[PDB]
Amino acid sequence: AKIDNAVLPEGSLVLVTGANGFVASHVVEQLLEHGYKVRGTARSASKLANLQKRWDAKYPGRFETAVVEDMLKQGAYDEVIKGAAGVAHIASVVSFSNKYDEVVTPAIGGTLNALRAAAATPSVKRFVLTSSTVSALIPKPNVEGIYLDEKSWNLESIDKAKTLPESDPQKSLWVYAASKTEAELAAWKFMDENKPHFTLNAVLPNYTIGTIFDPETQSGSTSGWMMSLFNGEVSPALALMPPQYYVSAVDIGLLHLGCLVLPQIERRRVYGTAGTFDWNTVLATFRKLYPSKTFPADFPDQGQDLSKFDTAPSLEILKSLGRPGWRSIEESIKDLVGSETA
Ligand SMILES: *O[C]1[C]([O])[C]([C]OP([O])(=O)O=P([O])([O])O[C][C]2O[C]([N+]3=[C]C(C([N])=O)=[C][C]=[C]3)[C]([O])[C]2[O])O[C]1N1[C]=NC2=C1N=[C]N=C2[N]
Repeated sequence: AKIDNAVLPEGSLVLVTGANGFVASHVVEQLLEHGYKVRGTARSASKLANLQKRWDAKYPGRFETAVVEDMLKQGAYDEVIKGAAGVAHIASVVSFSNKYDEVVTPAIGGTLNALRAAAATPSVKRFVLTSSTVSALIPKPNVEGIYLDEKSWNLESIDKAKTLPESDPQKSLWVYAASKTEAELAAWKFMDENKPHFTLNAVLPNYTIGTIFDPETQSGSTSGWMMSLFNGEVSPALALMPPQYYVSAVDIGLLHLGCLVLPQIERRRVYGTAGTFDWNTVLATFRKLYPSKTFPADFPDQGQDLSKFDTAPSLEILKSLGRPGWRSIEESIKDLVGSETA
């Protein structure tokens, strides 16, 4: 098909964990769009019901719901991984609890449980892990000299995630960062120690903006929080998010696809970082898309993100898939909130 020399044959089955999630649903969408069959897991079939209906209508018989109530359970993937040529492990703890135990441990456990299943399944040749830019750093507004590459690790989050008092408003963020960081480190360590017969790549998105396919049963994650602002809600949690990088949900789906099928992408940490933004650029975009609508006034200046990311593999993947360059923030936000038109 489109993808020449794809490592996974046309129509191959890909297992996507936590398929009812926001980012995962976009990864599924892109896989289906490219002719691959997908078996997506969710803690309940009901959680995927609306998305199943969407995909059955758009991609008849290409998506299959698979129930995995406990992603940490021994043998959890024995049945659903059968025949899969690729695996995309996307599910992770996003409760933003300040409890290191309820976030970090399960994050690592879920990651290794999926990796072990893949290692035990000869048919699996490619594995893509959804990490995050927080596995490299927590944004530091107005700070110069920050360049993140594939060797950048958020080592400071591991210590802060358990040294910071619960009163620090960034506590849960550091715990989440430690969970992502330790989970990804564990994945690469597993690869180097066990040397399984599949290739691993990780996608590290920053703030993912895009269409929430199932508003009914999808909270939306990052995009859901942005939608709440669109609807006029200004939550303090929103203030716990500093200026950083955005990335289109469409592009994140494409990066996962590239990691699963492009031959030139192996053992890479692919940054999903299109450009910088802050809540005021978001509000500005809202006002541009809906000139007649009332929106909250600008937030106080929160500085700007002066960091830079090594996006070489990301750009290589996008170009190889025929969608070169990053989708703009205006188009990304429009994918989420639409525009004033008729
Ligand atoms: O169930 C659940 C779901 O499926 C998931 C989640 O989803 P949400 O919430 O939507 O979120 P998200 O975001 O999509 O997530 C996914 C992934 O990705 C990542 N990231 C993201 C981003 C943005 N968005 O922007 C960036 C970066 C990165 C994260 O981290 C993750 O990994 O999941 C699931 N879960 C939860 N919890 C749990 C689960 N499963 C199972 N178990 C448990 N515990």
